[PDB]
Amino acid sequence: FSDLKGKRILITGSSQGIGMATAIELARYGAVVGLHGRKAPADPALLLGKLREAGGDGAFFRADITKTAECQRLVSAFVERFDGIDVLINNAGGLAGRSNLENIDDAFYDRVMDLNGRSVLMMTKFAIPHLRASAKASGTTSAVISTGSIAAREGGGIGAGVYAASKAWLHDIHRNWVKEFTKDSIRFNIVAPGTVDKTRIANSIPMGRFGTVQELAPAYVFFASHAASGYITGQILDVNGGQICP
Amino acid sequence: FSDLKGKRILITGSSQGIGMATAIELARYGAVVGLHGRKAPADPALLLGKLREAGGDGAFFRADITKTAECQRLVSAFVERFDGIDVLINNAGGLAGRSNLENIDDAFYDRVMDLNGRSVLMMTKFAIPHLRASAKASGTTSAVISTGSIAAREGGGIGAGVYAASKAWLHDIHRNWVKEFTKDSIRFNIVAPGTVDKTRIANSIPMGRFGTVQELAPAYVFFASHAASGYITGQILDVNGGQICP
Amino acid sequence: FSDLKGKRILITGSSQGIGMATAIELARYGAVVGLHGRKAPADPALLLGKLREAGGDGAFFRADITKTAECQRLVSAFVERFDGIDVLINNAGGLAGRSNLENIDDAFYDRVMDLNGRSVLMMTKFAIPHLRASAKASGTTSAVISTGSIAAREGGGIGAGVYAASKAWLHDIHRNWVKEFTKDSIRFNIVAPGTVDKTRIANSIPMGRFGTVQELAPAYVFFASHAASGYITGQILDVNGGQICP
Amino acid sequence: FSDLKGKRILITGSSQGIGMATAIELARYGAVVGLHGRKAPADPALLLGKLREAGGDGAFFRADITKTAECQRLVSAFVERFDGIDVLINNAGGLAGRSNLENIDDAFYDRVMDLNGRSVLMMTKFAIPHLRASAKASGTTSAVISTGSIAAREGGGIGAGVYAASKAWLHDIHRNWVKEFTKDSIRFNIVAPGTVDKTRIANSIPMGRFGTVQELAPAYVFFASHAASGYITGQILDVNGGQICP
Repeated sequence: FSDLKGKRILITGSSQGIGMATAIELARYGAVVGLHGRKAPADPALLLGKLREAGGDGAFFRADITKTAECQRLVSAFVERFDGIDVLINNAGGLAGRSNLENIDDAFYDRVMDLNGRSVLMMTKFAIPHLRASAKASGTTSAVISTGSIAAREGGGIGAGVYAASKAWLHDIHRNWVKEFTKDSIRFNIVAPGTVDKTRIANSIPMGRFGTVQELAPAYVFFASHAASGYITGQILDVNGGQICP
Repeated sequence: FSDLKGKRILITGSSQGIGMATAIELARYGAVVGLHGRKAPADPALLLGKLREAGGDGAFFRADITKTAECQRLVSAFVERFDGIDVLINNAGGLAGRSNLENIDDAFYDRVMDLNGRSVLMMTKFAIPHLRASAKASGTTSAVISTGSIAAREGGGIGAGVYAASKAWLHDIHRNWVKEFTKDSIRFNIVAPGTVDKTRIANSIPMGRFGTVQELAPAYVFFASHAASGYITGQILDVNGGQICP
Repeated sequence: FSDLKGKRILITGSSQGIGMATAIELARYGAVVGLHGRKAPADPALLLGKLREAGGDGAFFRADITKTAECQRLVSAFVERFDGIDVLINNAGGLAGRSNLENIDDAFYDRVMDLNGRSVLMMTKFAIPHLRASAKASGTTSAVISTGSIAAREGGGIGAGVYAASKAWLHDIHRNWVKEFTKDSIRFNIVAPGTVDKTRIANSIPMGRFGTVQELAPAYVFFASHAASGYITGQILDVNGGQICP
Repeated sequence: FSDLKGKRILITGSSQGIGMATAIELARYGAVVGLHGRKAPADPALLLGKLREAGGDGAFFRADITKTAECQRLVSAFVERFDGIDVLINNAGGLAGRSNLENIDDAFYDRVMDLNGRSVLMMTKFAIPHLRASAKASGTTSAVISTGSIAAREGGGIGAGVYAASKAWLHDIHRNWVKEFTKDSIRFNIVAPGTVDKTRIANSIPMGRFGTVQELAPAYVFFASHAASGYITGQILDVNGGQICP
């Protein structure tokens, strides 16, 4: 992973959780990381301090990338600030609350797919020419990595149906992007967390516990590094303590 | 399949292609079929004539079910006309044209996902209480069947990314619906066509040719019938001449 | 399914359970069925009486098809008796008892793999030329259908590892056979039961109960019939009450 | 991966190809590696010299682990020599030549499953108590990693049917082992190479070329390291240039 030194990595929803853990872990290899927050309260100085104290650098960016404009805003700021992108990590998403099918309306359906689908489509669309440029300059590969989900495979919980589907949406659009963009030397891969932090849900996990964010980050590092994963595209790595074994 | 006589079957996008072929075949068992057309020119008298000549009955409905209103209209009409519903077949959808990722805008994205995601979510949502009632009265199961795609599994063609992803979305949301609604004795299953109606796309199909709509219809009949598929839910049957073997 | 009248259908492990239920249901369409028993006690006259009373015909054969010789015997008898073969149903198999990994020896390993792998490989191998001939004369397709398992996908129960793996083996070898033999107009498809006939294993099934053999039979009929499934090959239909949703 | 220093890693079929590349890559982190050869000619001094010059250590062992005895022999020698196992890498296997189904006999079927199935079952069986011991001592996890195949998923090429199936056999037995042995803190994961080193087969690979062995090794390192993959079990990582995107 020494190839990560100086690599410019924009990570959505990275102000907390899996995104922040990944940011820090990438920072240990000397990456330059664009941290980003939607609405969750946050402390940019603290967060960028951990990156720097870890051996890296970066900046903080704010955007409600449920909207397309917000998504081109984010990508723009990153690019002004660091003059390009080597790795895009689509990590922003989440439940947007739970509804049974019969209480789902347009608002809800749209909130979920904006947060999970549109965001990723547009975040990735705008990056592409910069991702292309950087692979062309390095003569290696640049990378996209998105956060998928166990729920992509087995339907998710009751009330999370549209969220679950949006992750399947993501798992499959990556496959499409492998066809369009492999000739641009851009890779696409997914990390699919299971349960990450009830005692019933644990029973269903062979390892008997929820994951920590620290346990999720290395898979992203792996997919981020051309040295490690240069012949790997179109894949999903499920990180779940055995909870599902596809 | 004698259990199909008199069953009330709403089929979206059934004015032609797969959906019409299915309608006819169900009509051979004496089903009562709601036929539906969105944009395409059609001849209701001709189409309903085939159903009746096949041994069934039905009616024809018009709706641009890319909109939720349109979707609640359709269901309502069907239910007025036949006083309920034993089977819903979500067959409406399609490419909505092709775009490379970089030319995808909010319009295109939303045109694909409305035709493929929203339609099916809302069509299915409004049906549920009636599906529930019908299973409650029969003491067996009612059914949902949707048209999936080979593209749901392997990414689709170049420019078809959003459409392909929307089919994965559907394949996975069904798994959610099994969790919410199996308690209501409603089943959910998919038929996933491959190539249906170039001469290099044939090379990829072990059977060496595209499918015909007649070859797709029986799989729907199968999923429609409690006698045949009463212990089957949460499944996909791929009908593709060997093109993909999951 | 009227296309099944007179079709000659060899079904392994058909003296009871799923295979016998299938035999009867095929017999309802006027199939001619070769029934087969390995070890279990059985009553040929009773069993063949059911086929005939259902509207079909058949004969009964005895073979311990864990051995290749036994497998060539069975096929030969069937072919003498009915002068050929339109459908082979590989249904013989099963646990052969349970062992934790550490107690597995060459005997146990070989008893499981002979019952589940070798049987199916050789049963199917010896059938091929006749299956080929029958498709050649009909100008349609002949068929192989094998009994898979939920355990093929998710590992099986503790002590059942080798059995579970042998079903994955079968699921995948079918995909190979599609490549070799689609040119011969032979189709290959699987039915994968879940739990079929504790009260916590029910909790894992959305439909809340085990399947019955009657509920498994129709899926075989479906795959047996060129009229129904002529463009379908390389597939698995899982029949499990929602227990797994691939 | 600094956690790999001093870790004792027995790698079957490691005298050449993927196994040797992995051995060397693990040696860069200071692992102690048991190299092993079946029958392929080899140069132990040269091979162990690369490990040592890479920063590691190890030994060389010879065994025709197509036989169970040979498999307990191998495990024994490793264990005498290094006093236990932290990671078992089941990499031995391969085509054993090609046969069409109709020319497959017992010899062939058995040669293939001995090489690909029995070897792995027994290699792993004998390691378990030592794998268990070492996780218990470290209070982390010990690991098994096997070499799977793209052919496990899509049937393999004509003539390689039994080989392809044996890899599916392996992919699924791992799932079983996750159920039996997670409570022993032993992980199980797979690396599934695609094509690794005709110009037709390249056309089917998005990256347009075969993999090199150097490109396969990092995935094994990743699965070998508790630090990197401690919450990861029951998984397959496909390393194939996009050739299949499960």
